[PDB]
Amino acid sequence: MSSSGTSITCEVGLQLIVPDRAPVPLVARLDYSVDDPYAIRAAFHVGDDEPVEWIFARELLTVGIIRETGEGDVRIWPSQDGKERMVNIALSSPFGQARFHAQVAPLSEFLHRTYELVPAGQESDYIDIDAEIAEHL
Amino acid sequence: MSSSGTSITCEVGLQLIPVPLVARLDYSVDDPYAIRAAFHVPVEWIFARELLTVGIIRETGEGDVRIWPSQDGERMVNIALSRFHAQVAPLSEFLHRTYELVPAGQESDYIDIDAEIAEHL
Amino acid sequence: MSSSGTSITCEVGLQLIRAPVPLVARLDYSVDDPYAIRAAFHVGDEPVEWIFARELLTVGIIRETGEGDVRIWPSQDERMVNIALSSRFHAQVAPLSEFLHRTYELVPAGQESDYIDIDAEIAEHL
Repeated sequence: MSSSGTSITCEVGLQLIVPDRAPVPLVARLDYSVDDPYAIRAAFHVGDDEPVEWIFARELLTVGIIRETGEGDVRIWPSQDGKERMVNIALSSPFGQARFHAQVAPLSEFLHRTYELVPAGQESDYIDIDAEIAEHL
Repeated sequence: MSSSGTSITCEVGLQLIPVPLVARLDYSVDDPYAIRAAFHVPVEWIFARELLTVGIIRETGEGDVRIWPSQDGERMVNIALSRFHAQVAPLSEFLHRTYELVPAGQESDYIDIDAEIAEHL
Repeated sequence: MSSSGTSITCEVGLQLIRAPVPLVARLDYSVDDPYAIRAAFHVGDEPVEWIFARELLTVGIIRETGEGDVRIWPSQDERMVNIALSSRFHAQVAPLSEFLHRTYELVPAGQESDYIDIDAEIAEHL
């Protein structure tokens, strides 16, 4: 039963794949907080850029490494690069989907660490604590 | 507010960021993950109960909804569908009542009952 | 405990509610994505796939509910279910209900966690 404050962060190498253009490398900051136990925040930025932050369900990324899935405008699916296992994340927009491309190992490792803090199915405990703090604040 | 054992409803003072307005929140065990809010200037928003519980403590969001806390010296909650401003005390009390009917993590039982009803129509 | 590959599919008659236009939708559920249901259909316009929470459909057959853009609610005609994404489908409950029952037989409501744990475990060994 981890402390109410616990949180983890890492950085992951990514590529922005654009239809009629070459790939653009970029680093994404992933983080997970036990106070928001169903979520993963991801801050993407290109080169010397201030980030834009996406927030989505942790389970969507766990499932998306294994099979094509999605929620609303987010869409995640796996892929191969010969032997190398990849995961693809896309934001849907009428103005054309943009697409991220990353290797599985680092995302998997990060997710494994999040599950060590809060195992799948025990998120409730942390929701209860959040509710309890609010009920005294 | 008022509780029936099956459904709960309350009214909460809000501001559209300022213009004051009253919102009607309600929760029903037959939709155990959801909270419905109804505004006036009527329009109904429906979102995950957990999103509001988490949003009182820290910035979070789902799709177009974004919820985050703030200070007025008084603890506030901000909801912003792609900007509402309200006191935490009333929302917290309402959420506590919903958790008394259906504790976090036991929503499944009520989903099972909804499925059981449907299998016979 | 069903195996990691288990999946079910069915076809369901639908109407897009102008004049009503009949169309067939392909629903499928996979234990690897235990909270989700996929919906795929076409008119004429190449196919399009929607993905939503299983529980949203189970709840929507009983009462008005929604998540983000999706909105599901029941109605009378024969018992009907109405689904309405934004940027209106009309179907009988019997077939959806039977399909949802089959999905709960594979993965009961509340045991999705086990299948998430397997998905994590596979990734961890890739």
